[PDB]
Amino acid sequence: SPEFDFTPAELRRFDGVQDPRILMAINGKVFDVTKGRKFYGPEGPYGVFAGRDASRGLATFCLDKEALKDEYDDLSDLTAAQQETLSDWESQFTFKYHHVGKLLKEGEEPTV
Amino acid sequence: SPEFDFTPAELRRFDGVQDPRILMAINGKVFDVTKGRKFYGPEGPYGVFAGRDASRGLATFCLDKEALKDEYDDLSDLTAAQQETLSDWESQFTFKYHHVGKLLKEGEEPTV
Ligand code: HEM
Ligand code: HEM
Repeated sequence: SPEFDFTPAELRRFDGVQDPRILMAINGKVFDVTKGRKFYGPEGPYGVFAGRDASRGLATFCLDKEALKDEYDDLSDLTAAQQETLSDWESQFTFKYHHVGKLLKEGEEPTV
Repeated sequence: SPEFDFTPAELRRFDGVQDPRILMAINGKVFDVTKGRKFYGPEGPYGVFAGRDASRGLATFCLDKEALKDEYDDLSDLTAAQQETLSDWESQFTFKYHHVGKLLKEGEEPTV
């Protein structure tokens, strides 16, 4: 929590459609990617990640919507390589976008 | 069959490892992608497609290995958009690589 922590269910409405803001989680961190609407908007190539935990899709290079989990995604089955890929993506989003807070894991308590 | 048609089981060994040749199917067409070993070899980024029907992975933009089907993949559940993507990929492989023959669908008889 630099600002506010979210559960996955709480993140869903921030998809650029139900709310003009687009939030997206990568490796436990929620980013404000509203300025990247060309990517994450409803007509964007990566719109499947809007309001979602994008970790598994980014880590495995998979845009298939049916591959996204609805609630909590335990990433413990990712390979070493997929985990390294996920970390690379996290670094890029950290550089480019505002970090809003944590995506809470199941049972994890909020901060601030 | 410009040369030879394959079932998915017959295609498997052409992965650059069990055989130096790498064959790959896209939208029912088998291509010789041996010259693209930098992509499809065992250390390549797209090695998951070597000796496989790559149609679903290319169409849905998904490199996740567990998403590949082992035998015949009925593509009838792809979306209109995924089908258009698959066609785009087919055009590119047609331009770049040698077309060997058909990937036989289940029950489909060989030609020549
Ligand atoms: C042939 C396949 C792909 C190609 C050639 C490609 C190419 C690109 C290019 C050129 C950019 C930069 C866009 C720009 O700055 O205008 C980009 C950004 C990006 N790509 Fe792709 N991509 C592909 C597939 C994928 C897949 C499968 C994923 C995720 C599962 C993905 C996720 C992303 C993300 C998250 C960005 C960052 C956009 C941002 O700056 O926030 N891409 N890609
Ligand atoms: C951020 C994600 C991605 C980026 C930036 C990206 C970028 C690229 C680039 C730059 C090339 C040309 C390589 C060269 O000519 O040296 C390429 C080729 C290719 N990409 Fe990706 N890619 C991404 C993800 C994917 C995914 C998810 C798939 C498939 C599911 C994919 C499939 C392919 C294929 C089949 C080629 C053709 C190689 C050939 O010429 O046979 N890519 N990509």
